[PDB]
Amino acid sequence: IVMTQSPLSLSVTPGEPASISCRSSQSLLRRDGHNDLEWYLQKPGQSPQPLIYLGSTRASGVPDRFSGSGSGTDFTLKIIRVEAEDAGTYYCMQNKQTPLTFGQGTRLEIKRTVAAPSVFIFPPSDEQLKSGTASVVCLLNNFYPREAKVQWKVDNALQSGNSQESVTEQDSKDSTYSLSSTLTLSKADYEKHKVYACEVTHQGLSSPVTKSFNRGEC
Amino acid sequence: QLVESGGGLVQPGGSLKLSCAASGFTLSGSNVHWVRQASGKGLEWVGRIKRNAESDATAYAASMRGRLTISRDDSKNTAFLQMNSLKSDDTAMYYCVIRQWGQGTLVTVSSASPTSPKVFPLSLCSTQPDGNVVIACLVQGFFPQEPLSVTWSESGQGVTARNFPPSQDASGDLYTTSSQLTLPATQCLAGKSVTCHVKHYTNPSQDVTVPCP
Repeated sequence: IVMTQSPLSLSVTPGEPASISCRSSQSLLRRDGHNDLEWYLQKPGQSPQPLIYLGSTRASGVPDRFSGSGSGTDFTLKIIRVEAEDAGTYYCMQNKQTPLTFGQGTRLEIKRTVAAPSVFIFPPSDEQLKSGTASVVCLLNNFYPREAKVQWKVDNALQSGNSQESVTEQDSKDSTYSLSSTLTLSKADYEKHKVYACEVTHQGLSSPVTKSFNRGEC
Repeated sequence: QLVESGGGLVQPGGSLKLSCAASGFTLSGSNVHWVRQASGKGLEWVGRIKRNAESDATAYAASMRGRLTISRDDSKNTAFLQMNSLKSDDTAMYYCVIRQWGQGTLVTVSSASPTSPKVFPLSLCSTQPDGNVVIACLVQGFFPQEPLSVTWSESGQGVTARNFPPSQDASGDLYTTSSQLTLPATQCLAGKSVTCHVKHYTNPSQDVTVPCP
């Protein structure tokens, strides 16, 4: 049994309805009228949580905003009024016959208003410099949309390497994202340059924001 | 709640036995399923141990055939997933599902040893936000990427801890992330220090001191 989800990605303005379609390669219909089709919500890091069982039955402690519908091959998950806590990846799953198969997963993201990040730069600490490595950290807080470009500059020369970044899950309360960008240099390279900057470009910033410091002057 | 354990770093061609211990409910009267999920990927069903009434039947998947054993120990209220001749493509988060899902355990197939993170206190050089203090801890060069949890010695209203997913370093197998703490300036006065408690894999935890600005 192949499970196909539609759409695979959706942005939902808070308070709006959303629907997710699921299509099975064969009928999930059973003798008890119901269907062998489940729906799960999984948040980043977290384990999947049930929302619907038997095609149309709402799981324990799931808000009445969630509804399951359909029969045989074509199924629909409905969300009445999308709230910040509904963010995550929705999966449809058949338990009609083994192997139990899942849909690809539909990422639901809350389409909240634009929020510019607050930017913080942290120089390498002396405890790390002792080890012979020098990491510069640029943190961005509570921005929306997820798209944010962090550009590292050392003496005004853009870096195309030596950095890595990670983004938090879309917050379950305010629907914003946070990011950590780390420029890792050798202590020898770090001692040879003067200016360290992270330049942030984001939809909520009219001009890019630059947080910088001169080495040894903090 | 389903407690999961037995995951971690395993050498290629080595084995792992994942434990799925039920609390407040008997596993014996339930069919235990095992599902995996690779880094940022979807859900893949692994196999299942049937309820003791149907002679403890086991239907598996083709993708890992002959290498998986799903057993149950009713005397211990725990189900197992025995995984043999482990390949890199077996690296994933594994979850046991009974109406419930386990917290899940990471399985990493690597010939590399664990590396403990190098935890460093970070002080802001840029602007201290209006009536708040921002401090951070750099959690550098660790393997495996999970489990990694960061907690701070300060909490409550007006306190926000931001934990970023581990990200892969430029070369090798190490990951890097950071943890940020934002708190009222009143709760992080000059001459006071705070602690970022970093728990990683099976290694002993780290308590790194971070001075208030």
